[PDB]
Amino acid sequence: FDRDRLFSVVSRGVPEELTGLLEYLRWNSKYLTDSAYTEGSTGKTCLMKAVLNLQDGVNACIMPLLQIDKDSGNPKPLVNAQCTDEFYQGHSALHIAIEKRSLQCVKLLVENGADVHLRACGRFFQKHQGTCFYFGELPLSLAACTKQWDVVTYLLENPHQPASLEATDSLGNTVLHALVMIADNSPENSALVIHMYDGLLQMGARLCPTVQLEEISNHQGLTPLKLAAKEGKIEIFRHILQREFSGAAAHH
Repeated sequence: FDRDRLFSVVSRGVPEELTGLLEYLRWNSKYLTDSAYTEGSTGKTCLMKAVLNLQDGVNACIMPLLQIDKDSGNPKPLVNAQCTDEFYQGHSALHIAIEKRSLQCVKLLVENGADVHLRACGRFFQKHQGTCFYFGELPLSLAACTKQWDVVTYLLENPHQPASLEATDSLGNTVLHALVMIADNSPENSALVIHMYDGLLQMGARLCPTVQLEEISNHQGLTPLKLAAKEGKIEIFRHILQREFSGAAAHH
């Protein structure tokens, strides 16, 4: 049951065609995370391939793949495999499910042991000069930047592995810093970014009541307010001030 066959089956989404895979793995002491079953250059797995081929948010090969991986006795769970090349380093199936805008797939991955804090940190995902795909590296931060409120709340609230609002990326950026980084003057985008920022804070009020999320400094010692100023994001800067003063006045 070779890699070519496997990648074909999972791309077409026909789980009946996985019959015999488990037995093959078990007879030959192989796992789906082995180099024989990944694309050499990137470490792309059959699970990543499956999530890349969602249709209406689903791929009926996903749960069977997870189940075969578990039954194969794999000590390095397929669900948490990450890309290995310089460009995609750290990208996981969970990241792809979020990129594909599939809450259903997110839930399936999370219920089956997906690590919600894996960092997509390769060059494609870094802050650099010009147009970036920087979203703060973290599944929560990705879901927030791509404006996926239902994914955000699920990541925060799920009983399996809740994502931490305090988690930071390779820059020391929280989701709040990531949002500042993608703020711009698109009136559409700006409103959505600000409402996401507020919704996260409201969630944090309940989920981590004693933590001042807006006081967390990144690797350059910048809070989201100071970052907004530095990056020239005037609208969110003003919003952050307005929040601070309205919050103090409400408490006073």
